[PDB]
Order: sequence, then C-alpha cells, then structure tokens
Amino acid sequence: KPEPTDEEWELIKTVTEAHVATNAQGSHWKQKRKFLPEDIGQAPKVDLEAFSHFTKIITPAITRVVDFAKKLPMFCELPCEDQIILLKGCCMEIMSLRAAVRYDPESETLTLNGEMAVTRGQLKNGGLGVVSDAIFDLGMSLSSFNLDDTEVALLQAVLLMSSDRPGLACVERIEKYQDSFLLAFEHYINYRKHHVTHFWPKLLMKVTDLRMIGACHASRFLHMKVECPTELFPPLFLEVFED
Amino acid sequence: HKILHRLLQDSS
Ligand SMILES: N[C@@H](Cc1cc(I)c(Oc2ccc(O)c(I)c2)c(I)c1)C(=O)O
Repeated sequence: KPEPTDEEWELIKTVTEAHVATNAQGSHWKQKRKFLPEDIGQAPKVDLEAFSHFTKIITPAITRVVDFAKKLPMFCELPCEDQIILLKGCCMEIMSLRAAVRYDPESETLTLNGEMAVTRGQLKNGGLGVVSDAIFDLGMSLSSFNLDDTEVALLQAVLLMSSDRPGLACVERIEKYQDSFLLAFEHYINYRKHHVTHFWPKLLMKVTDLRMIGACHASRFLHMKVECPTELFPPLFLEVFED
Repeated sequence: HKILHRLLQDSS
C-alpha cells in the first residue's frame, strides 16, 4: 500500500534518533536485566518496600521522557507552558509503553528502566494496582507486533502530541503535529508490512490502551499519596503527577 | 513548574 515521502522519512529518522538515544540500555538490555527479589511484594493494599524500589528509579525515567521530547523539533516550537502540559499528560503513557515493549513472555516479567525486571504481581501490589495487569496485558499483546524503535518512537510521539490535554495553548498547531506523525507512522507501517491481519486500526487501539493506562495511573497516584509516605515521593514524580 | 523547567532548559 502507500509508503513515505523523502520528507516524512526524514521525519522518521528524527523521532527515532530521539527514542533511541533516550531509551535505556538500548537493544543490549536483556544483559543488564536484574530480577527483583522474590520477597518484595507478597501475601497481604500497598507494599511500601516495593513502592520504594520503584520510585527509587522513577526519577531518571521521567527525565528520559523529557529528553525524548526535547529532541523533537515540533516540540520545541511550542510554549514552555504547553511543553509541560504535554510532558505531564503523556509521561506515564510513554513510560509504560516503553516497558510493555519489553515484556519477556517466557520469564513473564517486564523490565523497568532497562535494569529492573518486575512481575505482574510486584508491579500491581507495588502501587499501580489494576494498572499492572493492564500494562502487562499490553506487553503480551504487543509481542505479536514486533515493533521496532521507529514504531515505538512514533507511537511515543503520537502520545506526546495529544491536543486534548487540558490547559493547552497552541492547540491547532499541535493537532496537525500529531496528524503529521500519525500519517508518517502509518506509511512507515506499510513499508514494514507486518504479518498481522487488519493492522494499523489495531495499533491505533493500542494508543487508546496506553491513554487508559495513564488516565488510570493518575487515580492510583492519589491513593498512593494516602497509603504512602510523602517521604518516598521524589519531587519530579510529584512535579509530574501532582496537579 | 520547578524542575521540569530545569530539564527543558539544559543544553548539555
Ligand atoms: N521502563 C521504562 C520506565 C518505567 C519506570 C517505572 I519505576 C515504571 O513503573 C511505575 C511507574 C509509575 C508508578 O507510580 C509506579 I509505583 C511504578 C514503569 I510502568 C515504567 C523505561 O524504560 O523508560
């Protein structure tokens, strides 16, 4: 079917250079993967020993997400007030995506930050709750798509550039940015020509799956702020999810 | 605000 244009290709080459220089351990991850001890998160609510081990790294994770959007020109052509709104809304969305795409079905464990390998349970009891299943259920699903950096990358942009976040200023400009990526993404998809029936439409559904994850994550954030010590919440963590 | 701003400003 239809494919990219010398210009859109160039767009891709960008997004990618971004996601790749901002994705932990690159494709040399499985060798830094250090499985979390079996004992952290067990037989009960929350589980602070875990909640901690998680926020102990959640900081440098968000920064990456920030560093990723910074390498996107269409991003820097926005106001510093919106550049934030975006980060705040898509931060979780881009993070959890990045993790699902790293779900090893054999071991049945995600790999956060490219260093820590967690389990459905662990992640759940850890604070995300129902979101774990959701983030894992995603991973499993995606194992079929075999998304390459580019794809993950593009998918990550489509999220970043959500024109619907509230408080946004330069709406219209953004929407087209998103429109500008979506097209390219699809095209790039055609060149890829995956062996997966009725495709893209499906891939699009994943975007929703990721927005749901983020929308829920916020809810979970509040409980986390009630069932957990404000002594365990790194700033940026709060800076991002806090209203 | 705060930090984010900090991250959006670093050349580096
Ligand atoms: N693995 C990613 C980043 C990534 C890091 C962490 I810590 C994650 O777990 C969370 C997130 C929010 C929370 O409130 C809790 I509690 C746990 C997830 I999901 C993803 C990367 O490679 O960028």
